[PDB]
Amino acid sequence: GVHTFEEESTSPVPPAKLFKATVVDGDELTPKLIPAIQSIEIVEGNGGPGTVKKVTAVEGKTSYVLHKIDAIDEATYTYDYTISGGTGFQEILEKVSFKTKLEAADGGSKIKVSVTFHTKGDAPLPDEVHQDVKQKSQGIFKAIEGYVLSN
Ligand SMILES: O=S(=O)(O)c1cccc2cccc(Nc3ccccc3)c12
Ligand SMILES: O=S(=O)(O)c1cccc2cccc(Nc3ccccc3)c12
Ligand SMILES: O=S(=O)(O)c1cccc2cccc(Nc3ccccc3)c12
Ligand SMILES: O=S(=O)(O)c1cccc2cccc(Nc3ccccc3)c12
Ligand SMILES: O=S(=O)(O)c1cccc2cccc(Nc3ccccc3)c12
Ligand SMILES: O=S(=O)(O)c1cccc2cccc(Nc3ccccc3)c12
Repeated sequence: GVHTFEEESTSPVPPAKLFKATVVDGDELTPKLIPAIQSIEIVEGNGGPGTVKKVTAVEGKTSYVLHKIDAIDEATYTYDYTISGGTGFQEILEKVSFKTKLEAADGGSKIKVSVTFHTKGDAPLPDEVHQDVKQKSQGIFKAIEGYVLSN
């Protein structure tokens, strides 16, 4: 099954600053801010498209998922990535593809996302899986946003 969700939100942080923290410095900041995330390790690449990362978390059980950069562009505040594989990843998911873009709005940012869940089999995406992936996505982003506001 393919399950696509599009949403907009806002931040009081302007986009160059918010993009730098969430995307350019996201690999170093995320484990500093989210206690459960132990490490973000680059498996392949340079931080450009095609870069593969291993994200390790404690959910006392340690597990991991893999991220791939699909697109990244500082001038357009664009970051598209796919989460797939690993011991930490929901059994029912093949992958989740994220497309994220910021734009300047009202001294802060507008945030535009598209999230595509790919499930095994032909059943609806379970509400619990949608809720869990949205809560993790929001939690990381909002923890980084709070850190920027506190600096
Ligand atoms: O971490 S390891 O235990 O080898 C490992 C264990 C299990 C699955 C892995 C998948 C991709 C990369 C790894 N290692 C990796 C390679 C380069 C940098 C960081 C991690 C994986
Ligand atoms: O070999 S590694 O260098 O970690 C490695 C390097 C690059 C990519 C990898 C992907 C999956 C597993 C690995 N390692 C692995 C870990 C434990 C058992 C078997 C393989 C990967
Ligand atoms: O990769 S993260 O950026 O943390 C992440 C970000 C956004 C959504 C995620 C959904 C499932 C698992 C993740 N990580 C995870 C990693 C290791 C173990 C268990 C879950 C998600
Ligand atoms: O088969 S999965 O269940 O995803 C899986 C489960 C557990 C550990 C995995 C480690 C590396 C790649 C996988 N799959 C993969 C292969 C290519 C791209 C992305 C992920 C792993
Ligand atoms: O939740 S939102 O406010 O759109 C959101 C806010 C801020 C950052 C986000 C990053 C990735 C995905 C989101 N949304 C999303 C939508 C559906 C499923 C999973 C994540 C993000
Ligand atoms: O700390 S846990 O939730 O265990 C966690 C476990 C594994 C992976 C996680 C990835 C992102 C955010 C988390 N925490 C989080 C914190 C507050 C709100 C939303 C998500 C992750």
